[PDB]
Amino acid sequence: EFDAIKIGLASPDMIRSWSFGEVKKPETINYRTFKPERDGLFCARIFGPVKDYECLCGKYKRLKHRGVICEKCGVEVTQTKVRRDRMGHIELASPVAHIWFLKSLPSRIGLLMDMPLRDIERVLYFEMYVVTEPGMTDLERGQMLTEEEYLDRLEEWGDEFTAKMGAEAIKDLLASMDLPAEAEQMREELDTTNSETKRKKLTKRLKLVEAFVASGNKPEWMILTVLPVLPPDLRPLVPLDGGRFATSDLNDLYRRVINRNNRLKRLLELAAPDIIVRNEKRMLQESVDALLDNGRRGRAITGSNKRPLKSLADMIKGKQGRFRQNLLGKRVDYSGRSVITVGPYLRLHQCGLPKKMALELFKPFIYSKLETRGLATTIKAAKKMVEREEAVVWDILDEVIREHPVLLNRAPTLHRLGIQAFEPVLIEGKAIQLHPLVCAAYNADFDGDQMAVHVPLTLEAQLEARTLMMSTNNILSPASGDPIIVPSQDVVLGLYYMTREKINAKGEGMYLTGPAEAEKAYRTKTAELHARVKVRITETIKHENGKLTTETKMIDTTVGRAMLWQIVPKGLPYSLVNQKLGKKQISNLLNEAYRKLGLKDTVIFADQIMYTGFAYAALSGVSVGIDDMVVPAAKYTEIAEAEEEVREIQEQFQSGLVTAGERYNKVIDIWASTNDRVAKAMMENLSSEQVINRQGEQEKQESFNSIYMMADSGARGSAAQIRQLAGMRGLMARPDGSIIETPITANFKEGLNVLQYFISTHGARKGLADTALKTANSGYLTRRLVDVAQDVVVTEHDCGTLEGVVMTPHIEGGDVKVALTELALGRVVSEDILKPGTDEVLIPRNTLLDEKWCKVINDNSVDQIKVRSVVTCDSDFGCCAQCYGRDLARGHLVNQGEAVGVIAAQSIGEPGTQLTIQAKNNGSVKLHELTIIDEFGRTKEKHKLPYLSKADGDAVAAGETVAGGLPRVADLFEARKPKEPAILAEHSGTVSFGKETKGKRRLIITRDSGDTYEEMIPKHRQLNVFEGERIERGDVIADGPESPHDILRLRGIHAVTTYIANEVQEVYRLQGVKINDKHIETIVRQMLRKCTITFAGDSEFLPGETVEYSQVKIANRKLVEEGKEPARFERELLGITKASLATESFISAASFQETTRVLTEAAVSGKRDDLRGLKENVIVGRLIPAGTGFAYHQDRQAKRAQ
Amino acid sequence: RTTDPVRMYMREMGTVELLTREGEIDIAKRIEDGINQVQSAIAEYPGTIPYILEQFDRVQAEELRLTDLISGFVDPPELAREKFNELRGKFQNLQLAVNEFGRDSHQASEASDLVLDIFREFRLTPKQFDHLVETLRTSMDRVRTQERLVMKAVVKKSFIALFTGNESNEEWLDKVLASDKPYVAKVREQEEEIRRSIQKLQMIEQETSLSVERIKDISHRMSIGEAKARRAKKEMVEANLRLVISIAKKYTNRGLQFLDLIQEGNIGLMKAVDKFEYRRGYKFSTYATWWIRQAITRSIADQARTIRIPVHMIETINKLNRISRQMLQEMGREPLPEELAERMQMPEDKIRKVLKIAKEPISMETPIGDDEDSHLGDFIEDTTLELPLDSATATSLKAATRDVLAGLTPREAKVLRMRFGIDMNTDHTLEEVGKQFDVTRERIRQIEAKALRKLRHPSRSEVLRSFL
Ligand SMILES: [Mg+2]
Ligand SMILES: [Zn+2]
Ligand SMILES: [Zn+2]
Repeated sequence: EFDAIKIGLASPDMIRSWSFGEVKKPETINYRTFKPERDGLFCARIFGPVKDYECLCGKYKRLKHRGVICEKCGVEVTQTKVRRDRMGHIELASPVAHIWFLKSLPSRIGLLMDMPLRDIERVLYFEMYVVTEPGMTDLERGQMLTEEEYLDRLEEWGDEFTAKMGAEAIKDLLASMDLPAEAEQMREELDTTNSETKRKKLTKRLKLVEAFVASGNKPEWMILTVLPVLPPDLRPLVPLDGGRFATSDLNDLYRRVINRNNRLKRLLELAAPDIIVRNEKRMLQESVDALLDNGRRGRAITGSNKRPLKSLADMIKGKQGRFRQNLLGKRVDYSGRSVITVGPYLRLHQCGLPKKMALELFKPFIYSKLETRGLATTIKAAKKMVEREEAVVWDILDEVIREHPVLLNRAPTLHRLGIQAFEPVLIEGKAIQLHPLVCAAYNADFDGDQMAVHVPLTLEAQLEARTLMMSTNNILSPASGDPIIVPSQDVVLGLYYMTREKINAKGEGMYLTGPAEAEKAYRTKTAELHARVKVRITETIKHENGKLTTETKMIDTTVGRAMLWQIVPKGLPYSLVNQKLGKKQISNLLNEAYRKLGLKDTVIFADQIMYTGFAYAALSGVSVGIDDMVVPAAKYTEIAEAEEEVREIQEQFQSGLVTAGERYNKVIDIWASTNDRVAKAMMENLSSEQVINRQGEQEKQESFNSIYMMADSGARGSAAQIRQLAGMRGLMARPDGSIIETPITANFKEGLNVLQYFISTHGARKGLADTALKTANSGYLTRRLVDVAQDVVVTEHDCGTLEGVVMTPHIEGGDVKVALTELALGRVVSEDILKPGTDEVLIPRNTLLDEKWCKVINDNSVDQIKVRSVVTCDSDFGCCAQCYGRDLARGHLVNQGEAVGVIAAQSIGEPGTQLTIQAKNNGSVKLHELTIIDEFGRTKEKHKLPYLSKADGDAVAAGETVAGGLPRVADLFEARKPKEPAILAEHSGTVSFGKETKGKRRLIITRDSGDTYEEMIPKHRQLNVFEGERIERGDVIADGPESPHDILRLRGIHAVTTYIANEVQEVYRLQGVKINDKHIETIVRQMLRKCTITFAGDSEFLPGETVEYSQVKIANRKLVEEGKEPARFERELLGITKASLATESFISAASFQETTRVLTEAAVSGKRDDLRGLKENVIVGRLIPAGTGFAYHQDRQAKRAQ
Repeated sequence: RTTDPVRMYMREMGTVELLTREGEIDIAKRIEDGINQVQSAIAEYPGTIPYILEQFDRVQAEELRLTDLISGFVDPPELAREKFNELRGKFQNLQLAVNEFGRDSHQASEASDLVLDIFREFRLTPKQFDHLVETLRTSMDRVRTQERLVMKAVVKKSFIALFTGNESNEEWLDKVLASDKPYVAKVREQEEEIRRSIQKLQMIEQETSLSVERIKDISHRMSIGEAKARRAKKEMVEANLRLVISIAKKYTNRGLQFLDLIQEGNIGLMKAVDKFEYRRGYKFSTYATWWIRQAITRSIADQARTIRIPVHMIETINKLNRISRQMLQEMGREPLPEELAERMQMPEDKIRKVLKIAKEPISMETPIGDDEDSHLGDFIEDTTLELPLDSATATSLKAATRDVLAGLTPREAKVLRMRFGIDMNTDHTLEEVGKQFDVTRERIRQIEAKALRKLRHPSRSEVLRSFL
């Protein structure tokens, strides 16, 4: 229907064209008949009838008189919904300035008329005159005259000039402006001005003037002479129970405006002193600004409830505004909500749904099927049949939901796994039954959690749920590619208990034909689950090339391991099961099954694994008791020793040998050491036992303690938890950060007294409050990240570029932080991977690195490679499939139309809550910084070189001595300037000292061309470089944190990308969170989209203009095709917020934040939104240009091009 | 330095000193002097006195209101009849000697002067005062427009020289025609339009019989008088602005803001000065307080409610509140409606009707809940919507009616359809349904009865039965 949206100033003619009449009275309704009053705020003659196809008289009342005007009323006989569309207008007695174009800094009126804002307010507030027409007089336009001064120059000239007051004077000044002549004057001054600040002033004013000239808008339209009036149904006055009425504040504001306007007309008719007219005009201006934006101009008007009235701007802006409460988020039909229980009998694609809830949700479908099969003649018969709850109604409901997927959601929805499609199974009850294996995806536990359910209606939605949203499809984490349906808690405990090993168990040493005989022996009580036996195992290997090789052989194992092998699918080695199985082992099993067998086998294997784990956890009988918290006997003696030597050191302190701070520090150190030793002793005591084998010798065996098993299996609990249960709680902190000298020496088994519990609460309250605030901080960060990268959609397949990023293993000392396989898995190479020391091509170009090629790279010991990356992609809009690589949640190459930006933002934002020289290797030494490389050629040590046993190329042996988390992420993504940034080298030249000016110091640099540049360095700066030294561009002058803008400006795009990626991955890796770096690269690409045009060329671009990058790239391509002067640019780095507010579409920017500023800018400029991104299409109800709708939008630009 | 308009308003009104008694008398004397000059200027008009005389002729015949004719008598129908008879006699004497003895003769001038003196001893109602003002204002404005059109057409010095006596005389036209300057060709061409303009002027001058100088002098005198009176009244109100704000303070927090009350009090005070009298010997504050009070109270009663309550019902509510407070103080509990009805001398039903309609509609942003995010407005239903099941039922009913009527004969189904208005814009009664083929009404009735008779057959009526 429509293809674009414009915005711009509204002329009085346009407002009159919108209006269906003029509101002349503040009347709303009659107090007796409750009917609309004529020429009022709710007039039926202006806005339409109150009843459908009726008029206020009652003479024309049926549909026969549609479209006729009641000659004695004027009410058009039509539908009442026209009262939601028909607008009115008020003819203001005096012009009123628009509040948005006056007080939203920068003031458009202010810099169009090149005079300060306070001057304009003084004129508007009726305090100072302005000369509009100077005539044959020395006065100049815009010069202010006081009242007495005004009479002086009136009596000394007369009618030769004109001086006025108020918004009328501003309108006269703005209407007489000759915009082209002003523009020419600004350009001429711009060329001939030598001050850059003045240049910024003039370029702003010239941009605004040229925007006015090109958009066709006129400046005088910023002053309102006709005020539009909203339709009554959007500002309702409706009755409540008991005769009370509910109204909107817009009614009060409009009534105030109308009353003051009518009083102004009355005062202009009955000739009044100028003071009264001036006061009335002030009131009119104040009322209009309050209606448009309450509280901006001054004190906000309050209603009868003593709270500020909320205006149109408040109704379009804010968290509770129309954009965010009703457009980007809505309440929907065919939805339900219930508490969630656990269904251990369900499959991965099934969810338990209550019968009553499904009956309510699927009511129209039941009606349709009852009508189709003939059990109901009409729809009311079906309604009563459903309400009476017959049996055939239940059969119809069974057949309706037979293959109708349903969407389950849990709030908050941090990532896309928070909503999934399941097949419903009707259960008698009131709670939704959820499969355990999906709980980790929902972050759901059964302590009172509630989930929402939604019913897709059309066939497209059902197939999207079945293909994309089905729980069986989403079993890989899109953030890292690891499985998300890994078992936890009782499944892990059962698989651990079944796979443990015991000495001298019943049936030890027996020979078994296979897993079936092991199960038979277990069921007959011949052998225990932990008996060490020999089993004949037939094992099939599927190789990388697909070869299927089966080998049968005798393996030493346990009974439980064979019974678990009974369910393992063919194609996996037995070594994956011939061990005790913790959480990591089961995760490895699932990963291997996915990598070598596929998806269906993985789902079946996971279901069988969780069945078996639950069954044998139930059969184990694992229980927690007070005797399982064994407290080592060494704890009491060690506490006694620590206390005695505390007494000794306190006595020594009384002798004055050491100070108080030293005593505090060493007491803390001894208490930390005592805690560590007590924890170690408790772990050693708890982790082992002594048994008797078949020979009678005492043997050392792993303990079967319940808490030890829980902690070691990874089901729940860690070493620290056991330490507080059975050892020492340790040192706790005073709530300002300081650590109390005395620690807690009692665990939870023995119990604490009053002060120990008080110190515990000190930290408990802080932890709770920190979680509460950090959740909101992470939510705001993820909102910003979603909005900055919402436009990124895979639009092509190959972008035809040669650029790429060079990747190496990360080294932060003498050990690796991440292997090259982890970083290179799922990417596409840019240039051919040549084998080191050889010219052969091991890996060709444009090939995806899967596990096989990763193992190849690991075998051939490649240190550095280079692959395609999103930021280096040169697609005009979005990115291409090759530059993005593998889709982590799917395992293959990313499909066209994938919203990679939203996935990236969710992946980064989801773990926000979890947030807060001796050589060691044998090899050679290389200098660049110091590098130590093994004989294979992999650089495995990177060390700093402050300004050495071995020189360059000298071999070094082992042991030779050559010699705050989430705020940090937010600051990195906002590109915040450090408080004390490191000063960098602007250009490669020789350093020299300069004149030490008072206050702060100056330095000079001499370039290769002999030009000298002066740098302004503060006094309190540690200066590193020395005079006469040629420092390269980007060298550190003063140490400190590096600003991202500086490294982008001086070093390059790859440098800033690497910096941001490394910092973000460091903060996410300290907490042990796995996030792929392509998401960060997408965010960085969205951070690099603008450019300051330096060399203007001739493509219409002012110097110093912040244009957007791909427009320049396209324009440069056309210019090259024309062989005519191209343009040169410098790329800027903008934070996610600033980049979001700087996007081309004004709808998305308005919906994000700062709606008033964005709307004012767009309206003055006359912007045009073409609806290319996700958010605008979401707001206007159209299909998003991503995923299933992508092709549809493509067809649109197939039509617009033709 | 400030953004509140109230403070700027007080700054502006505080720059003028406060007046005393003698200042009030001086300003009132200036107003009366201006009014007297305006009355004297208008009295020098041949059409003014006849209007007053005929108005008195109608009034004395007991056919018109006496108050509408005059409002008072200046003293330095017992008495009005004699004065108006004297005025009529002097008008007859003046008409006898207006032109027979000569316009420049002393008799006419003396008669006009004494007519002015007689008319100065009159206080006319402002209505016909402004009515006579407007006619001469329109005549002067039309003369100005014609003169400016002539000036624009001709464009000089010759017109200025002959403007005193030959502005509209044909001698100016004859001399222009006689002139032979190089630019007189286009002037002669425009002489046709100038002739039309002066012909239009002849009717005005014969209506006035004053040529050009006399009407100009009258207009100048009237303008001077009105300007002087306006200046005096403006000074007087600028003085009393402080009384306005002092009185308007007492009625705040009644739905209207302070500045609006101040402006309404200002309007009421201007009305007060429009009818102030200083001969009574009473100061201005006493008279002005009543008018400021009435303006403020009327504005509050008319503009302080979303749903307007008439003034009389506002008074009823206020008196009910006062009596309720008195009874509450007297017995110690809220007075029940019967007791208030007995006290207020009205039936109980009227008291209840007053009670229910004294409410002020609530806001839709009232915080409903501990968390301020929720509001009342989001818990309001839309009662005008049609339930989807009802729309589906309507569609099914249309389909079933079509199916039932399709099993009926063409003529007969047409009769039913275009009697009940099915699939057509309007409905038809028996007459136009008859006018199709058979104009007789009774056959249409009988065929419709046959329609219903076959339509209640169980073989073809089961489907429509389920819709009840
Ligand atoms: Mg919970
Ligand atoms: Zn009507
Ligand atoms: Zn690409």
